[PDB]
Amino acid sequence: FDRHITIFSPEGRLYQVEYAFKAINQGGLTSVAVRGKDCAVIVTQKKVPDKLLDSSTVTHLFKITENIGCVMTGMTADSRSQVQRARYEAANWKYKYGYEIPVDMLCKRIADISQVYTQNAEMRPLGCCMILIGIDEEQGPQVYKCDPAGYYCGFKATAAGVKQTESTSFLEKKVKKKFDWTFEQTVETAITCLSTVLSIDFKPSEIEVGVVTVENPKFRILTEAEIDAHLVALAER
Amino acid sequence: TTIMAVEFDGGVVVGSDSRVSAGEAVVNRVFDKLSPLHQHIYCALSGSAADAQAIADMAAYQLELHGMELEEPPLVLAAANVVRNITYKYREDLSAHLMVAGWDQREGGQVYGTMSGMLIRQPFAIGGSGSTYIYGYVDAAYKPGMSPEECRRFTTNAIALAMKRDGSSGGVIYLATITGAGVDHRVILGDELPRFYDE
Amino acid sequence: TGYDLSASTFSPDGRVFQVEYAMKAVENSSTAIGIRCKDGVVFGVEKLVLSKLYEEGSNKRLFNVDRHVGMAVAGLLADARSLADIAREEASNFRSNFGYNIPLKHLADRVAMYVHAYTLYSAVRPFGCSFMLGSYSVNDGAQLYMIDPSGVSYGYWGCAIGKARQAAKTEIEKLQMKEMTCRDVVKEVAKIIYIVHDEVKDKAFELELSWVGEITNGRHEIVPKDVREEAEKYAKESLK
Amino acid sequence: YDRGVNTFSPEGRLFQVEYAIEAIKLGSTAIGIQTSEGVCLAVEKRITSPLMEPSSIEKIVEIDAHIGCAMSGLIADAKTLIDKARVETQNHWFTYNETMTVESVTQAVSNLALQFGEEDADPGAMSRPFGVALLFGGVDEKGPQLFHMDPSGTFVQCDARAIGSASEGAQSSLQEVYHKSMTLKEAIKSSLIILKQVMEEKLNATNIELATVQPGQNFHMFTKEELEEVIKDI
Amino acid sequence: TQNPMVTGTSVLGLKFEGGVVIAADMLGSYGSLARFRNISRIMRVNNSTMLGASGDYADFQYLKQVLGQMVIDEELLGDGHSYSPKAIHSWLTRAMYSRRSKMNPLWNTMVIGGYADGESFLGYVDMLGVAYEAPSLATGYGAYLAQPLLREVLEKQPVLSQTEARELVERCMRVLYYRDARSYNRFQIATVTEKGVEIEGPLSAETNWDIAHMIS
Amino acid sequence: SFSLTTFSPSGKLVQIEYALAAVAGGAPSVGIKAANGVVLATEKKQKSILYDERSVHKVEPITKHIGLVYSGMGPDYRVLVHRARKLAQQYYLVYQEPIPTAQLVQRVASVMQEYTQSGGVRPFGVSLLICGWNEGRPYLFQSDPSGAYFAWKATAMGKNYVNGKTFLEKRYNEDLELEDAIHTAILTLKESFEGQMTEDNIEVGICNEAGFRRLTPTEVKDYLAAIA
Amino acid sequence: RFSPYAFNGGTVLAIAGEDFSIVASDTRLSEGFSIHTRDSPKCYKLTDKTVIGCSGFHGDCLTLTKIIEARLKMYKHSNNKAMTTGAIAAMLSTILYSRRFFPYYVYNIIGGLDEEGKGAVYSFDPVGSYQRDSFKAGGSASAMLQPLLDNQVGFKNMQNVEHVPLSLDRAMRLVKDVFISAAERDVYTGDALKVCIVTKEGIRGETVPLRKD
Amino acid sequence: NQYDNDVTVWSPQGRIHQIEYAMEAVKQGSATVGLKSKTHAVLVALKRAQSELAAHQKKILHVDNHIGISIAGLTADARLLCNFMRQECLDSRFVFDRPLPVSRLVSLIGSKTQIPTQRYGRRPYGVGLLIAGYDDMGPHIFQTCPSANYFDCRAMSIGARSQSARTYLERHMSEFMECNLNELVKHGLRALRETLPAEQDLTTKNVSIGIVGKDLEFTIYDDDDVSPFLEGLEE
Amino acid sequence: MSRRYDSRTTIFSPEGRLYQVEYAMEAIGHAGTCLGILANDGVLLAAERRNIHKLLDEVFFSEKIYKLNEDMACSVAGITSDANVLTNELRLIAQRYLLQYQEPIPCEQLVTALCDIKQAYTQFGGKRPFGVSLLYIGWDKHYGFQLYQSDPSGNYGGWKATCIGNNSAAAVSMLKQDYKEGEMTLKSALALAIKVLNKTMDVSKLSAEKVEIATLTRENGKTVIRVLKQKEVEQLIKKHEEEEAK
Repeated sequence: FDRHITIFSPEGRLYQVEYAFKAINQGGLTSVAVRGKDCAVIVTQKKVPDKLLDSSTVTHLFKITENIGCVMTGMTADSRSQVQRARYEAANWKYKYGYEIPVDMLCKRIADISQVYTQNAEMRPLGCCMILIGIDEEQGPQVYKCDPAGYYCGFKATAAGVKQTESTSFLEKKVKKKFDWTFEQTVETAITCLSTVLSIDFKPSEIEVGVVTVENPKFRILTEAEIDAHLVALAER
Repeated sequence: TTIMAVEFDGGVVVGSDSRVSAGEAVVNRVFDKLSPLHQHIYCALSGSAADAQAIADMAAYQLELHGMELEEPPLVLAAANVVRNITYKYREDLSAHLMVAGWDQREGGQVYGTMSGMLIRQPFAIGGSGSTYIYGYVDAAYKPGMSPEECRRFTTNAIALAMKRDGSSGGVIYLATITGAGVDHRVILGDELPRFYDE
Repeated sequence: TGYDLSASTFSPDGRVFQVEYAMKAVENSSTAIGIRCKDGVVFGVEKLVLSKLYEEGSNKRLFNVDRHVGMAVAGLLADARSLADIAREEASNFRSNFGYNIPLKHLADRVAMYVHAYTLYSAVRPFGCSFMLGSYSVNDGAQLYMIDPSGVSYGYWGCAIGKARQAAKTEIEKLQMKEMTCRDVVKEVAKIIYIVHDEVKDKAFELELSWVGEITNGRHEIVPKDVREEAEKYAKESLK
Repeated sequence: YDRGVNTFSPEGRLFQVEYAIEAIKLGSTAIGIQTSEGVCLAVEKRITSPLMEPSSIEKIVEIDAHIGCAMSGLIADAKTLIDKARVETQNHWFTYNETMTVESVTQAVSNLALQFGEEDADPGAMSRPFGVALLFGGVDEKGPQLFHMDPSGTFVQCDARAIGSASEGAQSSLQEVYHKSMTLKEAIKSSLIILKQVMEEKLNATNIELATVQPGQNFHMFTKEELEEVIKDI
Repeated sequence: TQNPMVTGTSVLGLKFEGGVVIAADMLGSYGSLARFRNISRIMRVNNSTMLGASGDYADFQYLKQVLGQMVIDEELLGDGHSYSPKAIHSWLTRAMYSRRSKMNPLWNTMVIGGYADGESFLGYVDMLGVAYEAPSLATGYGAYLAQPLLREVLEKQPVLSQTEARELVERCMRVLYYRDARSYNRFQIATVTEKGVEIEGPLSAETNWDIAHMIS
Repeated sequence: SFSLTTFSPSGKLVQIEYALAAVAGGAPSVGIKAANGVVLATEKKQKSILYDERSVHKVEPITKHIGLVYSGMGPDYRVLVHRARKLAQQYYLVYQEPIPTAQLVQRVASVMQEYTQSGGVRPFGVSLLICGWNEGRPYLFQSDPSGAYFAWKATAMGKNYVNGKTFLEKRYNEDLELEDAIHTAILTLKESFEGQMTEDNIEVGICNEAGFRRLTPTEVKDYLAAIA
Repeated sequence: RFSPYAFNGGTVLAIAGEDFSIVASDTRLSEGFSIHTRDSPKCYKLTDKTVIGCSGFHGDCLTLTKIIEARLKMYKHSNNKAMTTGAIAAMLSTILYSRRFFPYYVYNIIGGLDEEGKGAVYSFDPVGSYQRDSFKAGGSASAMLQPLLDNQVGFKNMQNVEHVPLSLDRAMRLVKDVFISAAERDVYTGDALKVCIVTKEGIRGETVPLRKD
Repeated sequence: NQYDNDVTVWSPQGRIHQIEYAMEAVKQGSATVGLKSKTHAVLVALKRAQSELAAHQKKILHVDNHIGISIAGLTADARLLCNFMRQECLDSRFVFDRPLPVSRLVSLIGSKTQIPTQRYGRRPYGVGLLIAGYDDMGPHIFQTCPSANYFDCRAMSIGARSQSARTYLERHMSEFMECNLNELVKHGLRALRETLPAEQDLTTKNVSIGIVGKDLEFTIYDDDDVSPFLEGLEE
Repeated sequence: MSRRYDSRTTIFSPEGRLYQVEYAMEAIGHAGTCLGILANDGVLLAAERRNIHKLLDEVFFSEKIYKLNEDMACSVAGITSDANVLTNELRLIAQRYLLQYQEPIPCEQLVTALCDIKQAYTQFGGKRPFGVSLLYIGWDKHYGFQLYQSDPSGNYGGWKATCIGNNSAAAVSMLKQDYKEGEMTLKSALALAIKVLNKTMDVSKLSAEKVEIATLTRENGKTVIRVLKQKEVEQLIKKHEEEEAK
């Protein structure tokens, strides 16, 4: 029965938790987020398969609060369900502890939600993994990722979706050589990471890029005009 | 305790005093009774100071959720009905009375008195234990189409008049001008209170 | 295999087949379409006549969730009327909360969240109905959203639910619907209804049309019989 | 097994309800008769050994002064209904201050027959269907009446009805002996004729119990004295 | 119960041929203070019926949100039915009665007028649940003042036109303003007819102060 | 609401049997109680440089004088963290004193038993190793998902735990100072761990008269020099 | 605070004749010193053979009547027949007791013909005690109506006089004049009269004028 | 196979077999027919006896003064739901003090049958209903299903062998509007004949009817008044 | 609640037995040897220790021996998990006795109180039964020195001498021979238990560590419970090794 409900397998693993990981790749998208010195940037692909489909209503970049950005990789039904509860938990922090929730304590409560789904056989886990960014006034920018199992850890850069190891492999080129991470430079690596693996060369209308900086702590999605300004100038060098 | 708000063309001016006194003794002579529920949405606290601060957080808890779900600033009418239903339902254990005012992209500056559990729209609204004595000035001296400079003085003159007659009102005048381009916060020191007939 | 028995049990490929089978039940429902323009949003539904023994106006397929919010459902009519009152409770509780009419994007979110809640539990079943939600306002404008059985909402210039959908969606793409007015859009809606229905399986039907926009003063209103017959005559000019 | 008590058949009928009627064939035979002069009830004690006392066996119970009852099928489920039927009968007189019509007696008892389920119930909910069949005789403003119920809860007005293991051949025998105006005493004679044929044992005065209700006399159980005078008329 | 504040004022209504007029003052009252001078105390229900009330106006806005959504939910249903003026009068009777058993009664006094299918309906309910039907009705001190004024007319002339009705209302609105300290000058005259409910805007009445010169 | 753990035809619990097999393959963890202190040296291994070592720490204190390490599932451990820490809080509520290690492990191990009985829930997949300091006597305890807690001078847990136990059986004996306890805990850790050993790969912490404290990567590098 | 009850006045009479039963009450509805309306019939027809009067707090008179009418349909649907006059009386006794802690404030009077064709008058109290009598009264004028019916209907305190069973012709004129005398001295009675006579053929209603004061 | 065990589990085609088995439970009951005119409405119910000595069961249940209904399905499932229908109609006169609209009652019937479907462990109600009633808009014939689907109807026939009646209902549908009360009974009893076998046809014992109308409240007829209704009708 | 996941532990066997109950006693059958002896001057309870390792601590008390209250004590054979809850519940029950009756609990009341809890879980609840068998010792004002035995099915009975766990039938066979009812005292029963422990235990080299012995006796109006120190047990080993070989 170990492959139906969540219970210990003969080797002590959980197959329902593993299928929750296989439910992430079923979304058909790939996202990347890089933690910079003064900034944190998320880059994901905007998919509009239908011409009648409204582009303004299809967005993969979510706002948990003012200083925290969000992107969801996984089942779309589970993704928008967790973000609503993530906004219920984030507001419960301020109503209780008084200040804007940090990205670390936010990923912890969200991970604890997935822990209840795992231990209990009544409720199934969600097939979506959340990638959260933000800037803490003490340690600076904070970029975290939470899998459906409940694991989260501090990442210098994140990778999710179809491309994972290959996306991280390009990110290893930048961190091992110790490059300089700035607002533009991190956008230089983020666009190049997704473009080389998928062999596309994304257009400004094909993607959406959220950004947060020390000077601009409010999370904001870049406009196609600005993305184009960050495209041809990126393609310039 | 005196709170005042006046609508004009480009926005609203919501004033309040700094005096908070429980009984006949002043707990704090400098306190801000304007608690932001949003960027342009503010709430003027009055009545019981303990119950008003509890509703202000319960209102902010619901408004931040409604604001993040729409990803746009909530309407002033939305924020007023939140305070009203919390007031009307819980009026058994809550004696507080609040005044909701702000600015939105739809109708612009709006001021909604939530006092006693009802809701109505007004061009200018006043509340608190000191608003009862200022009815004379706000009614006669109110003129349509006043400039932002005249609205700041009209709001200040009436609040400074309440501070004289109301024993529970005093301190410094807090002014908040809520417009489409932002909100300006000003503090009027005791020397800058407009002088009226002294005899 | 036993993996598709309960919605709480994942498939070996990481999917829920119980939600998929609820979507296959929607494909058997009658066709309903809608289109939004600058003037408003136009609704239409194909209401199949099951027998001549049924009174005129029976089995109304045009659902009214809220004063400014129309709805058209294709799927199980049992789960349709269920969610219908539930969507009205959410709009009524909204006005009991915030004191005005819920925007269409905010209403589509709360309803879709209630739909996805039953996909998680194995002690209940997911909805077997899919529907579209139109609305109009002076601050927002014409808006059209569709919610699937999995509880996900997508913004649409136009949408088609029921048996024939992809065929009707391509016919909408062949002409610009934005600059049109609801008077000219209902001419195309009735035109598509006659294209979708032929006599092979089904026998007879009736045209159920609805308008929201400037013509209706921003309020959900059904199309009168006088305009409906005149709108049919505009489609009777062609057929071909 | 691999199903609930609420699971439908491919023909659309509950298995638990079907097996409930099939369990009545293991019960005790009781034959009621409705006549213009009253309602007659007869049942066999079914004594398998002399050590038992016939006084402890009551297969005919009295719901009201003018209302009798009969018993078959499972004994455990009947003692719960016999008490519940009595309480609702007195709740009627406690409310309307009148004798409950036997049709309403069958109505109040039939409500608790199909209430059984598992989910969305209370702790006072029944798991398994009733394995008991009941006969309600009695006299009221409309005269003598004899009713019958099954585990499914359907109650039907019947001129004559038989329950138990022998109900197969007894119900067919009731159509033969019942003609037009046949009286109570004549129905008692025909009752002992059919009952003696269907039983495997010998008909004795203390072997069977006989009770009748009349329009001018309350429901009465014939004692050993009168039972000897009744069997003598055969 | 506890303390409602938000006090109201008197409301008048009467029957005439083919319609009903219901008028009330627009002033809300807090204690002895006249605070809100612009308020709509007359609410429209569908086409053929109309509602007005007194007492606590904060409880009246709650009755707006309850009865209003329930009425709108019928217009959303579109079954072809509309709440009869007796149905609204009946639902308010039990809704106000249900608040007494929970020891939380709402302070209010409501009047339900309407005209449907040639049947002119005017009805009265109360916080205490007293409900009946009369050709002329008033609340507060209007039952003491404006009620006997209309009874004298209905006894002499049971049939009244639309013009005669509005003229008698203004004369009753004129008297109520005189002898009711808590009344107010600005009022709204709303009339339901075969064309539906039509609510006129703010109105006033010419007052005769000559008693000032006759006393002195 | 029906119990998922039942008796096998042999009498053994089937569900907890896989729980003990799960913690047997976790991260290697060792500990030693010698002289006035107890040394806890675990394995934190990151699969890439992008991983921040300061964000997630495997060695966590329960309180000032008590600390705990683990080998097993990640998520089930943080559930143990919250409940064991809240148990120490409800302890300090009633008794207003630091909690003894024997009483702390006892009632926390009872939580592991609750899910071997209550239905619709799986047992914990984490085997806890508890360190504590009370009344001047050091404490080293070992608990598994079965709920039975033991006491050990030195032990090993995680992948290849049998070797770590046999190694400490031979090398470790009495009369070892805290400095030798660290060095010995490193040697037994060199055997189970494979590859290059840095200050980030190992997370070490100790508990002594001054309480349970975690070692900074600076002083860990000093012990990586095979000095003490 | 909140006063849950108020006295609305009014008067209700019931008399049981040999073959008939007569029940009458006024139309006047007034609370305090003010008149709500001059036509507010209290008499309510349950079945053809049964008519129930209600006198007391008006809010409880409306609700309790709707509760009785709801249980009338419960009976008839179940028992396939109408309730007897004695069955309705014993029913409301348990209905009034269900509120025993917060009793309904009302005075109920039930009258009509039984299965034997004889009039049955049933007078109640807010707590639900009941009895059968030839004639009963109720309301504000209840003290006034009782002595007149004792002498005229009951033939009491009269020595050596012929006792004739009640006749319908006299029973009508006795009920009319006791209310004409009631409307004189009762501020809560007048403005109209409604007489409901229940006979073996059927119910026959009547209207009698009274003083408007 | 294993997908018929409960309601909640969907078949690979997206169907619920337990709802199908509930819809086939209604067809195992007696065959009843009903129709409405522009004025009146007539419900013709077929009564069966369990045995020859047993009296005929009652297929007609009185709901409201203007409302009546015929039950086809499991007997006790109708009775618990009849206690629900009557309670809602009593609640209508308990609250609104008006006869409950027949369309609003049937909508409450479906909501009661929607509750068991979406939840595991609770069986749907396996009884079908043919209900009629008169209101301000005239008489209405409504049919319900255990699947919770309910339709508005001019005339319908439910039960076994109902198509031979429905075919009759199609041909005379033009006449059903303009006929009067006496003719509606003639068409109603002749419509019942098609659902009946070729041996036992029409007897006033096992055949009962009911009628609601403009000023005429719903009234049940059994034998005495039904005997002249059968007279003058040739089969 | 999917049906396929329920084993329905309340199913009776065709012979009228419970499967989960029989599998519980089998798990107890693998537990170490534990015995007790009722004697005139006191009660004796001794047991072995199956866990033996050079790195073990065991710096507290006994292993399978617990103290229920001042006047009572118990041993344990079974799963140590279910033993901890039973030990807690027994102490809770014996303390709840002290609430109402404010007296030391009679040894008969405490046994039937836990057994009513054991039966309840096998009756309903769907939870697995308990896999622990318990022995009880103590003194009461009525019956005096007492020795009882409990089974996981909830069945219990009084015993003068008994044994549980491994080598139970072997010790019971020796109790039917050497044990003298109403004659041997606590002192003579101590030498007898050591003799039975050594012969029934096939593992050689019995040491004070490998075995455990606890005594409970009443002296001067106070119940005295003790566990013999390893040196005191070693002294008894020196006594038994002369009376074994020599």
